[PDB]
Amino acid sequence: AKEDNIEMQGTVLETLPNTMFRVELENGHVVTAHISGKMRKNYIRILTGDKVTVELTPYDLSKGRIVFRS
Amino acid sequence: EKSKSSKEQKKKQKVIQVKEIKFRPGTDEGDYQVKLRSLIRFLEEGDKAKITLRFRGREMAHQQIGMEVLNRVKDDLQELAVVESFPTKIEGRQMIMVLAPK
RNA sequence: GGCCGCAAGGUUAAAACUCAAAUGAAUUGACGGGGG
RNA sequence: CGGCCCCCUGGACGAAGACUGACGCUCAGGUGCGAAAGCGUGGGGAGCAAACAGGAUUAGAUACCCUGGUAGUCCACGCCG
Ligand SMILES: [K+]
Ligand SMILES: [K+]
Ligand SMILES: [K+]
Ligand SMILES: [K+]
Ligand SMILES: [Mg+2]
Ligand SMILES: [Mg+2]
Ligand SMILES: [Mg+2]
Ligand SMILES: [Mg+2]
Ligand SMILES: [Mg+2]
Repeated sequence: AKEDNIEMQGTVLETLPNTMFRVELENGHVVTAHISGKMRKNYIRILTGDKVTVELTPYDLSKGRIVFRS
Repeated sequence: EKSKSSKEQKKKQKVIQVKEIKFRPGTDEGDYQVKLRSLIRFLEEGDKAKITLRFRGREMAHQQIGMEVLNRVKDDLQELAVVESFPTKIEGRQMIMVLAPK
């Protein structure tokens, strides 16, 4: 019953405090992203230069949730 | 007798020592600038500088990130120091650059 | 802001904002580069 | 507040009486006193010692350790509170 989330790919440019990250997407836009609850429960570390999948929402195109680290 | 005197006059030359500074791949600007002032001091006093850079875990995947720090240090101390052992590969979980005065 | 002081500063003394705690004593463990 | 001696001087306590006759208790403002560091103006300076200088230790060591060392610590008068 929820609205759909578009998933994009991107690179981690910068680690910010408390599981927050600047991520450049393929389109060229930088977004501030936070780790998903699955990834933090299962201890999947994210670092600078990592490639990630970012769930975005149409309500705010400056924010995202990192849902996978390749 | 004595000559100890003459030794003291010979001693007021110099002995070179090696001062180790250790960076990391992610080290912020302020904290970089502190460690640079340590190196400037050592080199202006005529001492060698063993600049290390360590990696942990999966920081080794992004080796290129670490390399640029050592390149940044080198280019900031270009006028003061000469390079003596610019690294090639990660030996262990470390890379070691050695600088020297002038 | 007032008063005091050569100065350092002292004294009198708020509000916006933010949090659901902060705190005292005692209890059972664990820990100590404390003791036996 | 600590050697000994002299000079000036404040309070406390005990024993027996005599005397005054509630003259008391507490105190906002006020006034005084108030460790050490610190400040001003003059002195003094053995020992000690912020700052500082050198020697070390260390991944680094603007420290702890070592050799030195100025203010200060002492005196008079004032301030500070
Ligand atoms: K004031
Ligand atoms: K409050
Ligand atoms: K014990
Ligand atoms: K002196
Ligand atoms: Mg007396
Ligand atoms: Mg004093
Ligand atoms: Mg004085
Ligand atoms: Mg001394
Ligand atoms: Mg000393």
